[PDB]
Amino acid sequence: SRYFKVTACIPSLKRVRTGRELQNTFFTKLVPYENWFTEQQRIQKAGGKVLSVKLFTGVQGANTGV
Amino acid sequence: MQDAITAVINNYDVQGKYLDGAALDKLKAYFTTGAVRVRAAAVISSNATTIIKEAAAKALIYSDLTRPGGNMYTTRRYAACIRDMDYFLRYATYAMLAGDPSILDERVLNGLKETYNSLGVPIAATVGGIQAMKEVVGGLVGPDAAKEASIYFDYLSSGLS
Amino acid sequence: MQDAITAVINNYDVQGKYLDGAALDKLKAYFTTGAVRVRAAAVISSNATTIIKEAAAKALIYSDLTRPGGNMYTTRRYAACIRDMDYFLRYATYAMLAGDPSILDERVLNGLKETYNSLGVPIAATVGGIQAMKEVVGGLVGPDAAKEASIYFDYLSSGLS
Amino acid sequence: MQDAITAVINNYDVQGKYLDGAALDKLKAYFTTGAVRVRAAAVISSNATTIIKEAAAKALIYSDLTRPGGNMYTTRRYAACIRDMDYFLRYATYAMLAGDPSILDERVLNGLKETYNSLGVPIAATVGGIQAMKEVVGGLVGPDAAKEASIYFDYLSSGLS
Amino acid sequence: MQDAITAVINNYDVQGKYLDGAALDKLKAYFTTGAVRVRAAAVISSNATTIIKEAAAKALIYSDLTRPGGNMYTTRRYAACIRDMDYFLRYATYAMLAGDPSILDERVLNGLKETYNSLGVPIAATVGGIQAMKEVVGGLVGPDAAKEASIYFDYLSSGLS
Amino acid sequence: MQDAITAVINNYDVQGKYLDGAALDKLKAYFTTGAVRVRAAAVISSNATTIIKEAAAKALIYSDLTRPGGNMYTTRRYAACIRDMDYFLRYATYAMLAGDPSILDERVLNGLKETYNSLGVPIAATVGGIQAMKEVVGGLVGPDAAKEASIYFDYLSSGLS
Amino acid sequence: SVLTKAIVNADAEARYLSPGELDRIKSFVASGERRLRIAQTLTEARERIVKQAGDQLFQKRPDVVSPGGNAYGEKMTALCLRDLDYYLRLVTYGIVAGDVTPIEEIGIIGVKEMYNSLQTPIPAVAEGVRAMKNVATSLLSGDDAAEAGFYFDYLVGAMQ
Amino acid sequence: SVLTKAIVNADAEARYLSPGELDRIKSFVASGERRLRIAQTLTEARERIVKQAGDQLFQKRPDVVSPGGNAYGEKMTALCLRDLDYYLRLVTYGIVAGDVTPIEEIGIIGVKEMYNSLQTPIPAVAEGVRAMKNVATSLLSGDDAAEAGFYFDYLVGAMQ
Amino acid sequence: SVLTKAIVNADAEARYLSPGELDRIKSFVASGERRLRIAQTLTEARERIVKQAGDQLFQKRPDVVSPGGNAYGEKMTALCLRDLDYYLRLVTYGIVAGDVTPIEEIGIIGVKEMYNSLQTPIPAVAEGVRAMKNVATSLLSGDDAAEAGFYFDYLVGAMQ
Amino acid sequence: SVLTKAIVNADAEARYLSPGELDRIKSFVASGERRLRIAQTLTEARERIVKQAGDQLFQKRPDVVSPGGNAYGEKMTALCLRDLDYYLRLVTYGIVAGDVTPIEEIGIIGVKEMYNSLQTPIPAVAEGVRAMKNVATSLLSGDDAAEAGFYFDYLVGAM
Amino acid sequence: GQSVEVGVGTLRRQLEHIYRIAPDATRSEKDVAINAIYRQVLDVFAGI
Ligand SMILES: *[C@H](C)[C@H]1/C(=C/c2[nH]c(/C=C3N=C(/C=C4\NC(=O)C(CC)=C4C)C(C)=C\3CCC(=O)O)c(CCC(=O)O)c2C)NC(=O)[C@@H]1C
Ligand SMILES: *[C@H](C)[C@H]1/C(=C/c2[nH]c(/C=C3N=C(/C=C4\NC(=O)C(CC)=C4C)C(C)=C\3CCC(=O)O)c(CCC(=O)O)c2C)NC(=O)[C@@H]1C
Ligand SMILES: *[C@H](C)[C@H]1/C(=C/c2[nH]c(/C=C3N=C(/C=C4\NC(=O)C(CC)=C4C)C(C)=C\3CCC(=O)O)c(CCC(=O)O)c2C)NC(=O)[C@@H]1C
Ligand SMILES: *[C@H](C)[C@H]1/C(=C/c2[nH]c(/C=C3N=C(/C=C4\NC(=O)C(CC)=C4C)C(C)=C\3CCC(=O)O)c(CCC(=O)O)c2C)NC(=O)[C@@H]1C
Ligand SMILES: *[C@H](C)[C@H]1/C(=C/c2[nH]c(/C=C3N=C(/C=C4\NC(=O)C(CC)=C4C)C(C)=C\3CCC(=O)O)c(CCC(=O)O)c2C)NC(=O)[C@@H]1C
Ligand SMILES: *[C@H](C)[C@H]1/C(=C/c2[nH]c(/C=C3N=C(/C=C4\NC(=O)C(CC)=C4C)C(C)=C\3CCC(=O)O)c(CCC(=O)O)c2C)NC(=O)[C@@H]1C
Ligand SMILES: *[C@H](C)[C@H]1/C(=C/c2[nH]c(/C=C3N=C(/C=C4\NC(=O)C(CC)=C4C)C(C)=C\3CCC(=O)O)c(CCC(=O)O)c2C)NC(=O)[C@@H]1C
Ligand SMILES: *[C@H](C)[C@H]1/C(=C/c2[nH]c(/C=C3N=C(/C=C4\NC(=O)C(CC)=C4C)C(C)=C\3CCC(=O)O)c(CCC(=O)O)c2C)NC(=O)[C@@H]1C
Ligand SMILES: *[C@H](C)[C@H]1/C(=C/c2[nH]c(/C=C3N=C(/C=C4\NC(=O)C(CC)=C4C)C(C)=C\3CCC(=O)O)c(CCC(=O)O)c2C)NC(=O)[C@@H]1C
Repeated sequence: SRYFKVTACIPSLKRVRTGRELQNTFFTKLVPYENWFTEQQRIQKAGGKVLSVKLFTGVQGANTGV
Repeated sequence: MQDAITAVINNYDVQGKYLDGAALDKLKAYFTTGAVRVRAAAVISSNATTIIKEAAAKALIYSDLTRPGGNMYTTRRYAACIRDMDYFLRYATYAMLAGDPSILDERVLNGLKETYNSLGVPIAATVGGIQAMKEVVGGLVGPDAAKEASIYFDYLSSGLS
Repeated sequence: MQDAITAVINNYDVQGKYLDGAALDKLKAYFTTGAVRVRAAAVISSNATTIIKEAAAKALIYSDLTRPGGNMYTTRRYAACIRDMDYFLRYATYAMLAGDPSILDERVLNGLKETYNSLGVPIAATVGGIQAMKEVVGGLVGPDAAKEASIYFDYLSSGLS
Repeated sequence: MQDAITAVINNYDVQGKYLDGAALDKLKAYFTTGAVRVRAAAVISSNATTIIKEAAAKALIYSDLTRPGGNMYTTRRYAACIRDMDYFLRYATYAMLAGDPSILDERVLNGLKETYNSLGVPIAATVGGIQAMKEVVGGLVGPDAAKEASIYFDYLSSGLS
Repeated sequence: MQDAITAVINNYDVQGKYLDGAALDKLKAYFTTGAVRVRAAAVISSNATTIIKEAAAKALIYSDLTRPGGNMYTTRRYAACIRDMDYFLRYATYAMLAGDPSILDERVLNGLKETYNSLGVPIAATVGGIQAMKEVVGGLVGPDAAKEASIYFDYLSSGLS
Repeated sequence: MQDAITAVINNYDVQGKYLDGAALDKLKAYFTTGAVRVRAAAVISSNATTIIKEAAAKALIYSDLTRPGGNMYTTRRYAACIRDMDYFLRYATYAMLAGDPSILDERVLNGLKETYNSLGVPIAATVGGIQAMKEVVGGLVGPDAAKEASIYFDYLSSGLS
Repeated sequence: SVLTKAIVNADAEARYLSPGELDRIKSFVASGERRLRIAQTLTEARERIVKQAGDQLFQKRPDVVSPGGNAYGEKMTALCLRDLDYYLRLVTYGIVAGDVTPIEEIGIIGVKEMYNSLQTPIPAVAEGVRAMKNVATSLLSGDDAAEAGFYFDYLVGAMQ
Repeated sequence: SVLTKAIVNADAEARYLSPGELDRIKSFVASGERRLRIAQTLTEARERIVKQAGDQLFQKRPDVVSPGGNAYGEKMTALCLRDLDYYLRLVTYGIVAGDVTPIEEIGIIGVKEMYNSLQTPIPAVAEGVRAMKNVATSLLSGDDAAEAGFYFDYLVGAMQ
Repeated sequence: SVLTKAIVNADAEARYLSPGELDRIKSFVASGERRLRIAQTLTEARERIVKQAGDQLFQKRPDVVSPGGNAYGEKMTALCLRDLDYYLRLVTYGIVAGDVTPIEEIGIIGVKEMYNSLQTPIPAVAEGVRAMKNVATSLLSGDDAAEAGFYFDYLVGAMQ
Repeated sequence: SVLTKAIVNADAEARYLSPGELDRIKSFVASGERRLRIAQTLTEARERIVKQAGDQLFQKRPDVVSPGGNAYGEKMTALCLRDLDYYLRLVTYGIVAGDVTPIEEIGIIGVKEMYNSLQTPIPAVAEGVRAMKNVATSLLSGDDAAEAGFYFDYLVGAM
Repeated sequence: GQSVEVGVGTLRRQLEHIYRIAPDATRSEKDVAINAIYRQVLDVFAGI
């Protein structure tokens, strides 16, 4: 399956949190292609900015094996 | 995101200035436009499916894209493209109500370029589709609304290109 | 991932061409090889533990690596290295059945070099281990199977290096 | 994380050497310092709120930052900044007990620069605040403890800058 | 949840009947009461902290409960009790706006008795607190609003007991 | 959970009484027993695997249970039973250090009977196994420790039955 | 209803109603009496609205009332008209509520699935609702019509 | 703002704006011109409102302006008045927005934490806001005052 | 208590007690007899510690015992002293337990919320505890005082 | 180490170190000097401890050093002794640290897997460690021996 | 009269430990978290 490597930064505008949030704030992650759409939306809704997106696995414009 | 009213407020807040007449005038301008915008939004929501259909017919379909080896070939890709078209329409409607382009930047425009480049989706074709939607929308909304609607569609197009 | 049969299909699908005799011949070629491959895979699965043991004995153990200050020193690191060896073996077996190198690229090969460089794992030693596994595997599978098995092992080695 | 005792152990382990008198001396040195450190830590914990208050008064407040258009303007941002200050203090206290700067690198220092740059938080001002906290802490802990405390504060400052 | 307007609608929907004048009259009745209710709700929200304080002073505090061996003894338990009081107030305000007791049944009343019995919280004391809040609320809201407010408070009390 | 020291404290706290000599004597009693308990716990941890083995040999194995159609027949079930045995041992050790049976009630005892009845695990056989573990443990810990250890084992047995 | 929606948002946030939310409630209660009249008008004209809309729909879509089509035959045509009547009743409920929620629970959730099992074409149903809107608009005064239009538009949007 | 709130709810639901939501937007745009005037009035009277409210607060709470108290001394008293001014500016922003959201982001989130570090008493701050409300109410017409009151009340509720 | 804390950490890890953990338990049981005496001393001097600390607190904070202040009046002053007594009892419990957990459950969780409803200033309460520490320290021997100080410091840290 | 463990628990809770935790740190620093001596003793006697333990193990298990057995042959026997030496070094590290964590990372995680690939019998490795404990105990004073025993026992438990 | 452990009680709190994986964290730290993930999702209450 196609996989996405995503780097994004998210700010906590609603509430101040005592516990360390640094992992949540800046998170380079591998996302399944199917999941990424929803994940991208979630980052946008948070007001976080997605710094970089790359397709880690799979071939672009492949009809099958996707 | 921001709206026109909040945008004025935010600019004043960073200055620390109390709201002034010049600021008030901008707010007043928005308030008059508001009623028109609400009517336009309702029109778009009701005709959304058709708007997408017409726009696709104008640009996307009966083309190399739909033919094998084209980006929108296969049902899965076709469905994806029309889903994206719907997104653009919904967000443009939101922007029109808001009176501010910022929401487009915050939600639609951010990260889309990178996604599309990895996917190999063709930007110019997408832009073409957006422009087509604009034309269809312009008709339905009418004169009062079309000018307002057009700017947000153009904003999306400029961002992508 | 992709397999030989699907690879042929995919190539035809992008062309939009119906399957033709030339394509059929490639598929037919695969089908004859298939029976041999299945036998080889069963041999490898049964002897997997031993294959790894022999290969480690040939290259990894009794070396500076295992001695203190070496990358495979400490139980944790030793265990990691043999786990990696198992991965390579399992994936090579999968590739041999599939008749396609793509799975190796999609799962094993992608990002491995970078991971290893950050970790400070020595690539050349790893490659040596893969080559050792190949030699052991070649014996067990027998000559006809060995040629097929060897290409996937070599593919892994080339990717890492 | 790592501590002074474990750091010595780890250095010996990579060499494979058994612990020797020279190593023992370093460990012994730490053990004498330990009692002082514990006392200092208790002082800091009790006076933590005040330390932050004093440091903010020295650098952060009555400044452009707090004024509209400044990074620490608005209650939300003000609260965030003092939360960050508390983090630095708590981690420095942990480091002082540990006798090792590693924990600062592993938790606080890693990714902070990048986070701050995206946020638009000013690093130099933050560093200023850390230095201010150091000065306040130095007083409370007393001279012997102050030297030990200072190095960790300086380490944080250098990392951020 | 349900509100008065929706309750009328739902009754008609099960009958399948179109809305009729008698139904309209009930809706009209609600609409007149509405303005009063909105004013009352704003009063309660602003004075919520004080309302709770006064009610606690009237019943809960200076009592065996707060004394050691009492349910509200210890900070944790004290805080829990005032949190519960706040819940009751917020939900009663919601019910007053809605004009329907159903939300109280759906959220607050359901399972509360069982929870309290397991916890060993005393129901009668809780009821006493609710009644006290009602009295304080009655004053602030004023007489016309008080009658409406009282019924929801009484509903909560009856449910718990 | 609770421990002996905290149990004394809690009894005094509900009374609101400051700690008194009689209370102190109970605490002092615990402190003397403490050293023995720590030694016993270390013995049990080291010999845990063997304790389970011996107890199983005494009761569980060479029995109808292990024979086909028995609850402990099949590897999966056998493994489950020895896992449960380990749980009981670990918790009993915790209880012995604590000097209080409460942890057993909170973690092990709660809902176990019901779980076992649904599963069809035989309670009496399990109890037998616990008693067997007790006997083995008694030997290793030595007499003074054994009395203390026995009470917690008996507590588990009584709870299950 | 408006009020239910506001309360629900507040409960999610675990806060008392915001001033803005309160203001909307105030506006709604003032509007209600006008809304009641709009609903009453449509109820009285219900029978004719349905009849006129049906005819328009059948003219716009000959296929639906054709041997192949789902609507074809007396039984089927009656059911199609009954459906139009149902949607009109829902719209009236919506106007009094001031929100689509009442409409939504009864009519718009699972609608696609229901019609797909029936094999009724969803677009044709939408056209029928559009037709009903036009008839209803004519009887209503302009401002009243705009209010009614929003609810009608929602239905058309939902069934799409 | 009202509009921002509506859009955000729609986006979460991933739907176009509901008719009810659209209606509230319509009401808001009509109200806006009145709202602008209310805001303008308070801006002009800003300096006096702050001054009068300050005096009232100090009379109600002698302690705050006492050697122990935080407000005591010229520098400190100025800062207390500056804070009151800040809150008034926020309230004006709120009235034009028609929602507390603008107010909330700038002033009400983390307010407790900020004041606790400062050691300023939160209840006294609330009293100051209450005082400002009373002054503002007097200058405003009754209906205008009610609108303004809601925003003032929210602030008082937030700082509690 | 120390033992409870150790067990809890082990259970989270799902392991038998570590040697290091066992060693800490051993140290604690040896320390206990000394700890018991320290606690006994404070209990005997309890009445005077509270009285002296109260006076110091009132000198430090005139405001609390002033008509505005919460502590003002005989009833209120008694309650303030009762609170100080409560905290002292908790500290004694802590010393015997060897951990703050007993103290923490009874006194430090929800303390902010309780005092905020009461409107008692949290910093003043902290000062009272500090005052009690100083009195207690004087009666205790130096080493004993250090042990007691840690528990006193924790309380001050918890509530500020 | 003790200190690392305490800090880690505090960081998870996001709190400053508890008094109880601080007390444990104090106890540890006092103990450390004694601990250093215990470690030093074992280091000096290392060579003999390993040798004596090895002999005991070989007497206990003739099979391992037999033509069939893994340990058989000089090369293999040396490797078995080297392993015993490794474990002793780990134990000394543990004593100075006051915690098993240093031991655990280097020696106890993945140990099963490593030995299973080697085919070395684990239930005899454990015996070797037990043997080393007995030798070490004799050289150590009683109280010192008890401290050392705990670490030795942990190793035996871990396998 | 009631005791500290009466309502919610002490135990449930303090048997919850937030776990965050850190890149530089030592293996044993990391594994403990990993084990807990398995523990909660797959209900492996042995906990390994
Ligand atoms: C024939 C059985 C029915 C029918 C067909 C019909 N299709 C279109 C238009 C398109 N159909 C497709 C379909 C595909 N493209 C793909 O890549 C795949 C997967 C391999 C499929 C199945 C596409 C993409 C189009 C768009 C136009 C194009 O050819 O590029 C039409 C015309 C569309 C219109 O609305 O005018 C029609 C009529 N329709 C029926 O009624 C038949 C039952
Ligand atoms: C249609 C006009 C064009 C087209 C569309 C197309 N898109 C994808 C895949 C994705 N599109 C997006 C877009 C968005 N992400 C967001 O966050 C937003 C804002 C709400 C948008 C608009 C994303 C994330 C993806 C990837 C994930 C997913 O599939 O949902 C495809 C599929 C590409 C592929 O085959 O791999 C297609 C076809 N492509 C065209 O050619 C048209 C010009
Ligand atoms: C007056 C009603 C009360 C009072 C106020 C007071 N405030 C300060 C100091 C500050 N207050 C603020 C407040 C804000 N900054 C913001 O961004 C916002 C939201 C828009 C607010 C409300 C800040 C940042 C400061 C710090 C100083 C600075 O800004 O430069 C003081 C000074 C006290 C001190 O110790 O410094 C005072 C006295 N005090 C009272 O007792 C009154 C009830
Ligand atoms: C105070 C001296 C300066 C300041 C601070 C400030 N920080 C933020 C936001 C964040 N700060 C952090 C930092 C950390 N989180 C961690 O876990 C750690 C390590 C333990 C650190 C150091 C993070 C992650 C955030 C983002 C989300 C959050 O609230 O934690 C802000 C707010 C930025 C915003 O606009 O939201 C501020 C103001 N800024 C200054 O002006 C001071 C110089
Ligand atoms: C023979 C190849 C090897 C060997 C066997 C051996 N087994 C035992 C004891 C038991 N073995 C089992 C096994 C099973 N129970 C099941 O349900 C299944 C799957 C269906 C199996 C495989 C059990 C349960 C026991 C315990 C006794 C009982 O049946 O109740 C022993 C005896 C050991 C003892 O002390 O109990 C032995 C010797 N051991 C070897 O050395 C051979 C290589
Ligand atoms: C061994 C002496 C006896 C035995 C054990 C046995 N247990 C199971 C299955 C389960 N046992 C439990 C027990 C617990 N779960 C908990 O959460 C707790 C307390 C916190 C306990 C003690 C549970 C829940 C199960 C089911 C799922 C699981 O095993 O994780 C079995 C197997 C039953 C099955 O069908 O899977 C066995 C064999 N049974 C005997 O006959 C011995 C006397
Ligand atoms: C003294 C330093 C400060 C002070 C004290 C004060 N307290 C109250 C009222 C209460 N105090 C408590 C506190 C506790 N209950 C507990 O369970 C514990 C821990 C064991 C504590 C510390 C409670 C519950 C009350 C409520 C009344 C009651 O006990 O029934 C008051 C009066 C309350 C009022 O005026 O409303 C006072 C004055 N106040 C200060 O300002 C001093 C600095
Ligand atoms: C002696 C008690 C037993 C025994 C020994 C034995 N060991 C090996 C081989 C290896 N031992 C290790 C183990 C470690 N490496 C580490 O880093 C650590 C932690 C510090 C340990 C414990 C390793 C890596 C090897 C592999 C070879 C090498 O050292 O490079 C052998 C040889 C293996 C073989 O089968 O040829 C032997 C014989 N064997 C027994 O039977 C005794 C019970
Ligand atoms: C105060 C008037 C009285 C009082 C209350 C009290 N309650 C608890 C604990 C709980 N109370 C609830 C109740 C609710 N949960 C809900 O969802 C609702 C409906 C919105 C209610 C009212 C629950 C579930 C708990 C337990 C969970 C929790 O505390 O978060 C306590 C303390 C019990 C404890 O051990 O913490 C108390 C004291 N008791 C009195 O003495 C007053 C008469």
